[PDB]
Amino acid sequence: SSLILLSASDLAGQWTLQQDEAPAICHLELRDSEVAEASGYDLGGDTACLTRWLPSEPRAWRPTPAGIALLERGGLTLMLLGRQGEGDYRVQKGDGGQLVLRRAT
Amino acid sequence: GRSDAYTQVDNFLHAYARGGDELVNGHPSYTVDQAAEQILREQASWQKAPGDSVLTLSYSFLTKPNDFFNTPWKYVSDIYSLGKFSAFSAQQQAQAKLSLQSWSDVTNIHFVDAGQGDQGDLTFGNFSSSVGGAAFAFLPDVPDALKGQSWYLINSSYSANVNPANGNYGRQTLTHEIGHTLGLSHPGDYNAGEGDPTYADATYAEDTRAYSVMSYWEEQNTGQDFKGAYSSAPLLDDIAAIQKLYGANLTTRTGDTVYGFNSNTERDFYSATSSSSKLVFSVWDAGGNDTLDFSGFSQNQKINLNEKALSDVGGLKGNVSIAAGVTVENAIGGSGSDLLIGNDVANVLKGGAGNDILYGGLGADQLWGGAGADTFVYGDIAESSAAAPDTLRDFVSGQDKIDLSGLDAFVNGGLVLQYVDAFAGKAGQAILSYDAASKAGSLAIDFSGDAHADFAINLIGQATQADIVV
Ligand SMILES: [Ca+2]
Ligand SMILES: [Ca+2]
Ligand SMILES: [Ca+2]
Ligand SMILES: [Ca+2]
Ligand SMILES: [Ca+2]
Ligand SMILES: [Ca+2]
Ligand SMILES: [Ca+2]
Ligand SMILES: [Ca+2]
Ligand SMILES: [Zn+2]
Repeated sequence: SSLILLSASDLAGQWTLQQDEAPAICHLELRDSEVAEASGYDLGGDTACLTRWLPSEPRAWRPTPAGIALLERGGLTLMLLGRQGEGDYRVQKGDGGQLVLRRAT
Repeated sequence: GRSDAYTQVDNFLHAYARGGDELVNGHPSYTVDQAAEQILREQASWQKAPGDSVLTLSYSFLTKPNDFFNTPWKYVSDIYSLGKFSAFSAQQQAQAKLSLQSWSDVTNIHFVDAGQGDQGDLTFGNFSSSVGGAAFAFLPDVPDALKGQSWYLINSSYSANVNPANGNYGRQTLTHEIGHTLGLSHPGDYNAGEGDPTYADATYAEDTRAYSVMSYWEEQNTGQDFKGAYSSAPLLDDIAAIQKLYGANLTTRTGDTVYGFNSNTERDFYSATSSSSKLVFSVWDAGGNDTLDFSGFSQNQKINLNEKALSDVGGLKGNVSIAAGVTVENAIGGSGSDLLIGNDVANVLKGGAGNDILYGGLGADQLWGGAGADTFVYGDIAESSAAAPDTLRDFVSGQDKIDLSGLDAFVNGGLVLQYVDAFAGKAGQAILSYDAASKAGSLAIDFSGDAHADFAINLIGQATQADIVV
């Protein structure tokens, strides 16, 4: 058996990435428009906000069989958020925290 | 002290470590063999027919629903309907054959084309009503009514299986499900759509698709990155697992094989066709003088020729590997600044353009730096003994460097070299020779101090004292 690899259109929309239940949060926009250089799709919204957790600002993303990957211009993964459940992706922080990606509203 | 060049070599030789006693990503770390045993835990397998020296399995593409599809509930409790049935398209059939072939290439199995219908030991078909995932298959320990079957989801909401192709998810899905029909399980206990399994549910750290196409987890979980591509053929642990069941195929690619650019493998997944090719493969080769040709990429690459080692090729991370028991002899870098690490046998390493770092390792290696300022690294005198010295085939004084900085004698023993015309029983004495006529030269060193050279490097091109780093 194999996992369903969701399409960019299946996940496109407004999402928020925040640290646990803490105030630290960033508003993101996952688009389904292709970005050739990164072998992915456009990541819009407040991506600059992400530099609070990443070494550089990602402007692309792509679905993975069990998650969502935020990418640097060349296509390498800067952050992989694993699917915990429908519309719930997470990654453990370097220290001990957790970043949670959920749809907006 | 150790140069940056030496450190780069040492660091990559220890990259992607696995099998240690400490936990990795909250999981125990397994060796290739441990992973193989784990993947075979259900102990399911096909029995070779009486009179056959090699397991022979036929395959066919269903033309209509079989008994299982018509009444699933009679064979699998959970399933009541699989929706609309559809036969494999021409593209699906062609790709399925390539996946089947990738399995028979590494182990002793002879697949036989049984055409269109339900006569094959293994059968393929499409369904439209998901049962939790993109596809499914049965291990060979199930009743004959289900044995050898693999099913693939196709509907208006999921099209990944419609056009399988080299490097995409549809192609890996074929290889994966076929793996099940042959006897392989997921490396851990989980099933698509059943609960909400995650990498945390894995039994061992290396349960990622950087090591097994049977894995559900991303290669990034273990530090690799294929930029969205998926291995179309069996990976390191898959090869080890399947070979435990039907043995190693010692008839495969016994010629002088080239992988990557200018490949003669006639396998899409082992071949690169442009500077943008995303390569993802694990080399299974049973003999010959072989080469990993990555000359067509411009990115800085890190190539490791040791068995079971992973390499960073064409801009990806840990995307190329060599199966356990395989000996690959040569490597060709690209126009970027590359790190080329040889293995225990005599290797031909060519850096190409860029400032490359070459490390021959044991054996008498033929090293070509190519254009640019190249560095030839030595970490142990045994790597270029007087009895079997390496040969630097295109050395350019003032540009290239012979790096001995990591040698124990220097970093720990504090030995100081004394250039002379002949040894006189003093450790550290070295002889730099060069014949303008033949353009041949050599560096000979007596580390022990017994007046006999115990380290030597042959040269095609002159080297001076300034070209040697200690
Ligand atoms: Ca060969
Ligand atoms: Ca070989
Ligand atoms: Ca060698
Ligand atoms: Ca190069
Ligand atoms: Ca050079
Ligand atoms: Ca070079
Ligand atoms: Ca050597
Ligand atoms: Ca000696
Ligand atoms: Zn499976």
